[PDB]
Amino acid sequence: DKISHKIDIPDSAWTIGIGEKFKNAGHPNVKYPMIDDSYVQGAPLGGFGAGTIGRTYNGGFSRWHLEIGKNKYTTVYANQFSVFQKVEGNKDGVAQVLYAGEPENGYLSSWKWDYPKESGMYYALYPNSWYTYTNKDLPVQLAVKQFSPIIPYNYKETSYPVAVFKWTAYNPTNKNVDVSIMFTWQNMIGFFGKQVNVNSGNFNKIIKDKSKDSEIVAAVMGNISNDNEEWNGEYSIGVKKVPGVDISYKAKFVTTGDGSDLWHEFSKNGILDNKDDETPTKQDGIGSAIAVNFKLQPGQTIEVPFALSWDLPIMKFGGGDKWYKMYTKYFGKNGKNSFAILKEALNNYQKWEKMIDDWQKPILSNKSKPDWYKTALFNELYYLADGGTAWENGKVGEKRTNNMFGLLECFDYNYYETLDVRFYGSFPLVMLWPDIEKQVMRQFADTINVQDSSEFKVGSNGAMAVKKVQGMIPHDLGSSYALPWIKINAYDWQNPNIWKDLNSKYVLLVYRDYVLTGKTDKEFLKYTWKSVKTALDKLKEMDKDNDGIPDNEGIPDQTYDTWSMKGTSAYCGSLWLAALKAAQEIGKVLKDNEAYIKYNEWYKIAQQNFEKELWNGEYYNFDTESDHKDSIMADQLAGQWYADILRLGDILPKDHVQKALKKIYEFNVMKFENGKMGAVNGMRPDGIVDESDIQAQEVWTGVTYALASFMKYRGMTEEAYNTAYGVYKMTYDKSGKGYWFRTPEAWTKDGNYRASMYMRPLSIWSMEV
Ligand SMILES: OC[C@@H]1[C@@H](O)[C@H](O)[C@@H](O)c2[nH]cc[n+]21
Ligand SMILES: [Ca+2]
Repeated sequence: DKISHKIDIPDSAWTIGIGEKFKNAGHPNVKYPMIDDSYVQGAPLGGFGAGTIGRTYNGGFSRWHLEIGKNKYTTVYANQFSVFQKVEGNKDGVAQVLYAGEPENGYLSSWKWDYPKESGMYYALYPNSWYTYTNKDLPVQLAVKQFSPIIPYNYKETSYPVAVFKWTAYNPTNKNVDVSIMFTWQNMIGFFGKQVNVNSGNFNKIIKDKSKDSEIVAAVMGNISNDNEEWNGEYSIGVKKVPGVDISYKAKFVTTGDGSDLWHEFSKNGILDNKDDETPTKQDGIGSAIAVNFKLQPGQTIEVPFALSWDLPIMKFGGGDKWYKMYTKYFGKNGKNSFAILKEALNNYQKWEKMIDDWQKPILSNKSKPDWYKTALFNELYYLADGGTAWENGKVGEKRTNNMFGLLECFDYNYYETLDVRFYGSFPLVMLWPDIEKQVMRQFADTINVQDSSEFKVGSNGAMAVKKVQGMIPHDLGSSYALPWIKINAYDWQNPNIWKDLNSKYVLLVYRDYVLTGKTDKEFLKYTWKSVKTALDKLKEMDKDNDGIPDNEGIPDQTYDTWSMKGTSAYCGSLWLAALKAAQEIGKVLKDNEAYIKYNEWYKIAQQNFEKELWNGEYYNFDTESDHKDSIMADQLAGQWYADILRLGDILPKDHVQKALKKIYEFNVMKFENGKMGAVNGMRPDGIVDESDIQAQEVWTGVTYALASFMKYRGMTEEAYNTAYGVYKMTYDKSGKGYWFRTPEAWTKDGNYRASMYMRPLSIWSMEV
């Protein structure tokens, strides 16, 4: 490996060998079908709301999130980079697809598949990833850096449906070597969203953009239809000329054939036919190829950038609504703009690299933090793009000031912005994209007094319940299978209108968003104030014994949606205390004296009774009325965790908080698989895991990272990082279960999981407050 020194990969990048088999992989531990796409994954490409494409560590374009809200795992085999090399003096060269695998059927059988093992590495530090190719039959060593311009405090480039592939080639040998790099792509119009005739009318064209000191050559893969529909648009691949390289291309090869129409050209001398051909296809799948060829002398390095764009302007949801995607603000809505997007990337990628370096540098340059922590901190952010992210720039046929946004809970539970989860998972948005975060919270504010009296069947018990109650915050803002932003509370396993955490978490999120953006946004507090007061006032009505605290009802009426709480719970009780303190402070800021007084009065009574009912001398009891009320809950003081972040001070005595945190580390962490797997949710005082429900026996990745944050703020530095390390290990390490780029909600002691690709573990960013 002589190529590593010619590029700059951070030591904290996650690494794996190209073609590596992983032996320890976890699988779902639930009874009904659940997504398991395997451990062959990678860091995604694509901006927020753009649709994303997961290119795996084996080189394949395999995890398709281009249909917004859906996860489709299938390798499109025509989509590849390939290499040709010939040493000066030899009669033949060699050609090789850079993919550690082969197609299942006979399509593209002429291509040279099965990139060999132990011949290259994959590296990832989101939004960047890299491959190196160090192969005994490839004298010239190659590397690529791939990325999309995902940039904090930037709402423009961050939305773009584009990826850059910056290649570096170096000749460590003593002979001249001719080298070609080829990018192939299938015309994927019709891959989704088209009910019949899926390739019909697809056609490819070549764009040559020549202007002084610039030549770009690109293929634009579109359809002859000018219809404005979810399925229609364009893909483009292309390359920018640099000194010492020539460009060749092939506009049309057949993907549903043996591929020799292309490969016979590339494998001979690494140079394509430059054949333009705009003939549309009928049944056959078609693709395009863009290549560069150059000669490298001994010791010579060259850099060449390729790019990929996709202009699919319209997203359609299952309930029928069609919306334009955010990037259309910058490039247009007609779906004929892929080249413009590609060109912007090829002409500005060096600037984008620097912008990414500039935001990663403060963390990467901090030598007090271990590299493993940096690996997790950056790579967990994959989910902001990969989470079915929807970001609208108008309803088709409809202009407003704001652009609505939604991140999925996950794909198995296809709900936008699940609020009990975003309480944990939204830290990166408030910290890095706060205008999105505040927009999402205003979306929730607007729903507070919505009332939908139609009824739905509650999954857990079969009872009928009202869809949406006035004054109750919704669980979620809908499903991609239905109508995001329009039809809320798609979730139906429990009735969220009686949940005891949503209204308090809503208030805490509002105040968090004010505090963590500088305590300056009075306008945001003003916008949300009526909803805050309404939310707390409605929750107070659920106090059934006048102890000043809402009563959990002996069912799962909060985020642990199969784990029953009854009476005053540590979890919901502490959230309530903190929400009351937050509302007091908002009242002060807004000069609402009567609100300050009322919430102060409720706070003092509730605080006294919380302490009386639950403090047992060592920790706070799970609740006051359950069968295992004395279980040690990992999340027992979630309200105090948020109070620390919001700078609301002590809601409970410092000494008792410290004892409780120490107890949690001693038990829920250290007595669970020797503290190497995170914090199990519920542990009995005898040090055996609580078996009352499956959720008690689960480690929740987002709960554990948030607990680590809590410990860290409280000066329990070793405990904090040790607790978080188990989550990192299970997700990324060779000794873990292979969950990189699909961090799940939960695992059990055997390491098997529930709900991969989950929002909650984005809470690792609470460790950076
Ligand atoms: O894992 C627990 C989570 C809950 O916290 C969410 O509120 C809910 O939408 C849901 N559905 C399935 C699983 N879950
Ligand atoms: Ca009560």
